[PDB]
Amino acid sequence: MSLQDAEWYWGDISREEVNEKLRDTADGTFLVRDASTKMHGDYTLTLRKGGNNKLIKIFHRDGKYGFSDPLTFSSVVELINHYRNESLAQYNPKLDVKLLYPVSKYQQDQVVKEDNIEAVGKKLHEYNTQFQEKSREYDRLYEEYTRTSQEIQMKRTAIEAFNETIKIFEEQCQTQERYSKEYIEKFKREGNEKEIQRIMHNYDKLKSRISEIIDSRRRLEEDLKKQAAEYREIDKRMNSIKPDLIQLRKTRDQYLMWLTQKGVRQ
Amino acid sequence: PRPSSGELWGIHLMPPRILVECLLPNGMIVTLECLREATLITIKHELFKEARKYPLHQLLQDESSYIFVSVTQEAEREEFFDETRRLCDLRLFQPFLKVIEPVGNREEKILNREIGFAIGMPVCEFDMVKDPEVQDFRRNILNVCKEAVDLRDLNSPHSRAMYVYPPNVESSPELPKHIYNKLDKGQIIVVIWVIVSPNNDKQKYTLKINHDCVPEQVIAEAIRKKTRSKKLSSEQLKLCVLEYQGKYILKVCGCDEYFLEKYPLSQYKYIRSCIMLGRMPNLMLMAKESLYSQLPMDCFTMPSYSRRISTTSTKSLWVINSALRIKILCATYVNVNIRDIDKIYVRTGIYHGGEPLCDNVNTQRVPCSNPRWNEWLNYDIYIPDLPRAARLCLSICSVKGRKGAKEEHCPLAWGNINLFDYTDTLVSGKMALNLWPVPHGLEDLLNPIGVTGSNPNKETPCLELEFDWFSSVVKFPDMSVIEEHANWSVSLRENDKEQLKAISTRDPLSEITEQEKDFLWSHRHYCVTIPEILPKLLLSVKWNSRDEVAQMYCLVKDWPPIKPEQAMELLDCNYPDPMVRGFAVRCLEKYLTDDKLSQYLIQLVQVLKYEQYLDNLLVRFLLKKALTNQRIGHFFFWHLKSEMHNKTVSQRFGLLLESYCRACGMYLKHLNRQVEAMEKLINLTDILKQEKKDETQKVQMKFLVEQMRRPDFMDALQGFLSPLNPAHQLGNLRLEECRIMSSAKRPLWLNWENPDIMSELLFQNNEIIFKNGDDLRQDMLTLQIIRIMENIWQNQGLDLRMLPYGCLSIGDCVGLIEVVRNSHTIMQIQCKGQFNSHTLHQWLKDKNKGEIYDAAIDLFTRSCAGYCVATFILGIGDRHNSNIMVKDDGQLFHIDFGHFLDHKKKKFGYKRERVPFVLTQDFLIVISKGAQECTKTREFERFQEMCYKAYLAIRQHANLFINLFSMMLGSGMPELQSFDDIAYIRKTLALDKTEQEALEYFMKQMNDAHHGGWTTKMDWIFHTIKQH
Repeated sequence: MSLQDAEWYWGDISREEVNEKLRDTADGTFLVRDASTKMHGDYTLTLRKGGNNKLIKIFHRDGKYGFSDPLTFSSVVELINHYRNESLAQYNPKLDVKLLYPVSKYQQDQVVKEDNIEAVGKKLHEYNTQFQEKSREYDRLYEEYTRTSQEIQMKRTAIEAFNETIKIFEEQCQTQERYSKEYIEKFKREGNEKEIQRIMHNYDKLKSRISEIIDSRRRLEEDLKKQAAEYREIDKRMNSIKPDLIQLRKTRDQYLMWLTQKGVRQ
Repeated sequence: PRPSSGELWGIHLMPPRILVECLLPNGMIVTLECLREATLITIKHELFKEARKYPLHQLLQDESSYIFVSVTQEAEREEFFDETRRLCDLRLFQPFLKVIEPVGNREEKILNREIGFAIGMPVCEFDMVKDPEVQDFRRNILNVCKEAVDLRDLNSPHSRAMYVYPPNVESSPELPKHIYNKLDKGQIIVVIWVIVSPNNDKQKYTLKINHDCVPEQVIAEAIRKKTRSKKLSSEQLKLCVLEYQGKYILKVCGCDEYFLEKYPLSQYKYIRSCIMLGRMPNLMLMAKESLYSQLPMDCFTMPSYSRRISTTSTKSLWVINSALRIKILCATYVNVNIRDIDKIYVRTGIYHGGEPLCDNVNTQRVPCSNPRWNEWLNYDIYIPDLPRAARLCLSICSVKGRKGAKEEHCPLAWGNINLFDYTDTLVSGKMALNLWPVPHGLEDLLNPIGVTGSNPNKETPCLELEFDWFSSVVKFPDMSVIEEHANWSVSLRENDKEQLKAISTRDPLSEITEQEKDFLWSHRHYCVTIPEILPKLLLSVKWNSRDEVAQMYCLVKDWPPIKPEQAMELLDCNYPDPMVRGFAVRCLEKYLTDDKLSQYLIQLVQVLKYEQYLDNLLVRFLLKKALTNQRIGHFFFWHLKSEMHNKTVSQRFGLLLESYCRACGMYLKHLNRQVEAMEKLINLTDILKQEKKDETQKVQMKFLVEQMRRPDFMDALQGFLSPLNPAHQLGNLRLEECRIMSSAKRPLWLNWENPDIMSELLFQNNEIIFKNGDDLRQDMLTLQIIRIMENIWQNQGLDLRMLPYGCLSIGDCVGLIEVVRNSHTIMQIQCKGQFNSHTLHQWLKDKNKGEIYDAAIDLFTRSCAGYCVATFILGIGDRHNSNIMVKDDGQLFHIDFGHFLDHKKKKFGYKRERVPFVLTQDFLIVISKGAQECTKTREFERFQEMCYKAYLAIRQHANLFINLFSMMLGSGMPELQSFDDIAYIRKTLALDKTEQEALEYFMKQMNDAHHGGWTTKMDWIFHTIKQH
């Protein structure tokens, strides 16, 4: 019946801390906290509605409490339950949702079940240690991911450049063929044999050139294939550790909060 | 990890001689050995000599009939019309050249190659784009180009000079008192220099004039002093002055900064600085004609794509009687570890800005190996209630549920889509969307701040969607239709008036309760009396009801403009509505000075990423300004260019850069010299960081020295404008002063002669650090904020000397940094004192002997106060003796910021506002001039009040800084990703407290961090002066 022992009353936590807690949760989810002004009497109800967190001020005058102007309560606990059962159209007749899921202090703190401040401190040290380590790994992976992404792009652009190059050398061949044929017919008809072979020799040179360029592109295509495989594996490994790294951080943050709580305060 | 973008594919530098394959028009191939620096004129000539020794030689025409074509590293076929370019500068993919007869529109081809070079991308890539929005942008933006170039050449040659050499001025002529009092009864001493023919001797005139004087009056006084001896009739004098007054113009000695406009002299930034610093202004007088003669004629040409031909049941959105329905079909693949993930699903949401318009909707969960849903997702919104800027935001997510009932969700790839396209068409039918990688640091399942549209890279997860059809093209309704509907939707006060006011004075991220929203909305007509409540009124609006939005439209139509400082909020990611943003641009159009636009350019460019469409009012406004003021254009260009590697914006920034380069006039050749300079420096440092990384410094200096002496390097790295400040001309390199710095990324310290004829008076040295390897965007942003802080303080008569040195990001982890001369780290100082607490003060004493000692103390103290306050507010990464510096004249400043806001909370968990810059006893001893008891001196008390004033002044301008940070959320800075990141400065500025509580809080932070010493000359009850 007292405000302090209420499971959904969270004291001096920030807007942001509430955003995290109400993030992606269902309509009707709520909690109450101190106002962001810290005016020692004012509290703020935060209610989940339509994918959005609503801030509802709890107005505290004489001995009473009220959403709206008619101050018709005496404790904050009264008010929350009065809406927790009935509809919220009493506040404002538009889109009443009441108050159905409370974010409770109590399921949170079961996560930390160590008795003494020393047990907590020690596990905080382990978790923090694991976290800075696994942060470092994930940062390292992201740099590799980024470098690998860039190189794959360079290589794609280089393959296009090969394609254009090969086309041009293939055009030279066709050009040489359009022309030379009407000359081979004539250098034979006029006795010259060495001049014929100089034509053939330039054609052989062009042909082998095109073949080296085509192989070079072939090799780059192969490297592109390999690196494309590395890239997806780098992506898999980041997808694997992301959610674990997030969880671990929240666990570390939880022990740290727990330590704070069972330490001296001022 | 060794691929290279140097002089050839796979090779940073060509060897001194190289074999080049030449493809003749008769089919023959000639291999020619070429000098790597030979021009195409030489090579062509050598080729056609050699080609005589090959068969079918008679089919070849005069060599003059031909040019070279080849493939570039951007895989373009480039025709080399400028045959003076060097082989090593061609950016060949491979060493070959093809001989062709030049065809086509030569001048257009040449200009498109110059544009392509400037922007880092061939403009032919644009011609291939199928997207109607893209081609429409390219054509339609040309109107802004024509309007600018016309407006430029109108009042020639003066209107052209104003474009090239805009006045560098403060935003008001009003002098703060600490500035005015440094004058001599409102008058300044100025030195006017003239270069006299025929020996170009320098003659000096020292004048004493009102700070008020317009340049023409300064010239008038100069004429008076010059014709002092040659005494005449006063009427002929007054008329002599009158006739020749407008025959000259004034220039800052040492840099390309002119006074072409009738602002009062003290309003010019150089002059205002000279007053503040007690420095002699040195100006150079020259004939108007000798400037107007330099000025290039800028001609704008309509491009080809503006000369091409591009090939009934239209239902109002509002008469579509259905709920919103979207179908998720299938996705090509995800990259997950099948052993680590239980299922995948697609998450979706319909958004207006960052706010969901209804609840998010997930598809069902399916196996990793088979991403297929075939699911109609139903959204709690009526199609006619869809606001104009509504977007679908989605992601493919993995889910793992291996511990208890707890599960872990991870986004794998995300995508956003406009529900209406740029023509107001409601999307319908099938769509395939290539998704994007999740940004580092982002943990939310959706990424609504992210850009809209398909990933151009098509080797990525591809999601097939389908939107509903209504057997007709559906369009958002006309403004006439909306306006009419508002009318038919609409058919104690002293407390209320004073409460609205109170709501309006709160910062942009201030919590607004549901009560306050309903209150705002219900008094919406009264809100026009306090026009700056508009942002809060807008956020009270229910954007999922057409009824409310229609009414909100009728209000912003007639809304009185509000100050730029507040209108900019309406351009961040929380206000996507095209009417709302139009209003914002209209405010900028009427009230934003060129000076403030330059000051906030970084942010204004960034919010372009938030725009739904390529064509919008904001981009037309920015491009216009960029094309009518070259100092804006320069930084406009460089901020866009520096991001061209980021595929999320390279299309939009590329199209925008194309139209800028097409109309910017001759300055495109200056920008092309800058880009080629930067490209050479990138290549040189790439070699040092890659090939030569396991080599000593001495060997690396040898290589650097020989490289910079090459003709192709000399050509490109001499005689261009500094990208940090294009008023600074970079002349000849001073090779003996150039060096590779010791740090790991291998920065280059470069030094250029200043070819300004009066460089001895100002900037004899132009020194820059080029750095390839670090992301410099956070330093650039932090230095910018410091600059704005300093400017706020100055304007309030608070002289806290900051040092926001130049830092410019010019591409992907590459940038320029201004060199601050005569400056040393604290560590270096203690290392040249063995050192006690007093070493710093002693260092300072020796550098400022005698009468100038007090000046150094004062300057140290003021600069110290500015950085103490700025770092506290911004949460700069903790200071130490290596990132804090002092000049010989005692000015203190900070470097290497690279960490801010609540970055540390996210890493260590500790919920605290640090005091980054803790003043140790070393510093206290300086401020107190060596006193035994430093905190009890009058000087320390003076230093304190400086801090208090500085702090409150930034707090009073909280809107500006919150808005500036808010405009950066979409930037790609891990530290600046959500509004929750900006919460940190709301804390340090104590914005949810009263001003007096805020100052109390600041004093408490300093005390906690310094372990005592920070006292109040106020009583604790009324904060009224209790002493002296």
